Amino acid sequence: SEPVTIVLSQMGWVRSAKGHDIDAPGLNYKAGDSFKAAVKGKSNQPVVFVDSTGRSYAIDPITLPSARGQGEPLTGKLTLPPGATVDHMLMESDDQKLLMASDAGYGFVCTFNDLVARNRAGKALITLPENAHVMPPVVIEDASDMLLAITQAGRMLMFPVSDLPQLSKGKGNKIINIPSAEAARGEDGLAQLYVLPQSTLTIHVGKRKIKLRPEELQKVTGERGRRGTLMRGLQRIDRVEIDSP
Repeated sequence: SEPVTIVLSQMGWVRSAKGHDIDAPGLNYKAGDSFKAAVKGKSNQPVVFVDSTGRSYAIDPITLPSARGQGEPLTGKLTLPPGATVDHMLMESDDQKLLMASDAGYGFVCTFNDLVARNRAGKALITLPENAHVMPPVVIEDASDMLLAITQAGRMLMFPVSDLPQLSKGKGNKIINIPSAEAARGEDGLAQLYVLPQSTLTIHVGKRKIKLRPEELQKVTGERGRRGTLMRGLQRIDRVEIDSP
């Protein structure tokens, strides 16, 4: 057991660097490639990847190349579905709670252990509806945190993340109501999904700005699976700043 940092590149190449202090964007990349993400942990814990089809895969860091060199392709280690990409990387304690979801507005709470699939083809973790995509997984820091969902149409819904049932896999249960045919057409969908503590969100769309303190977020609180509250002009969000005590 020794501290490691796993570094993922834009082209899907990985390596395991010794220590937690490395300059990951400053590493050597192959021509046309560059930094995407880094996670940290211990050499005796798995690193997990989630692909664009909702499958998860675990790799033992001891099998990965070191910081020197340009890494090695994930396609040499994982059996990805045709056209799938590796979009997300996690390294957490076995029992760490996570929020998994699709942009059709369905999801579930699980633990990191539920993502750990050491076989080459990994595990079907989240089932995606027609033309749906995986949301970025969210590490749940406190069980009493609030889930905040914002749709492509500009509706917002907030409720305690404990309200969302825990599962080990599947489609999940409804987070926010988005009509399924509309989602399959790409006409609406879950655009942003957060787990927040007394947080404030500042959201920009071009030169328009809205600031939502706890007072304002109380106003979009509602029951899980409701359609949420429409905010005029809250479409094509391009900047979000979350200040979370």
